[PDB]
Amino acid sequence: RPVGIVHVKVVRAVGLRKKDLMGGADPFVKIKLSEDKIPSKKTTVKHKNLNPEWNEEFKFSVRDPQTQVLEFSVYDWEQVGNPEKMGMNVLALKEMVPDEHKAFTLELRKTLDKYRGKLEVELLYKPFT
Ligand SMILES: [Ca+2]
Ligand SMILES: [Ca+2]
Ligand SMILES: [Cl-]
Ligand SMILES: [Zn+2]
Repeated sequence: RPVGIVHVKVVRAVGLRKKDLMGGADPFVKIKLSEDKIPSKKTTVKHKNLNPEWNEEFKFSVRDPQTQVLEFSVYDWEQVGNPEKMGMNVLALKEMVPDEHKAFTLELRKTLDKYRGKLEVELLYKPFT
């Protein structure tokens, strides 16, 4: 049974790597909560943009907050074929207090180097009682 909901705002990314022949990249972000079988969330694609701003908000059913971890994956949408990874990071749900607007800045890495940019996110945890 779920014990709370976390509110994730994907704010912006800064300093992404060029991944297209021209235009930079077409970034979007995939957000997955660990220990879960729900479809991951994806932001809008920000075509031809190496400093995209989304300010996009998602929410996730928390089952246990010291265990579960948020996975943020930044991909470059392709006109042909599948999007190509641009970097990822994780963020632990133990890193917050309920009812407080907490921001973070995650560095993008190949897996959990060459500066791959930053992803700014905000989290707000709210439990039931
Ligand atoms: Ca590309
Ligand atoms: Ca692309
Ligand atoms: Cl679009
Ligand atoms: Zn589009």
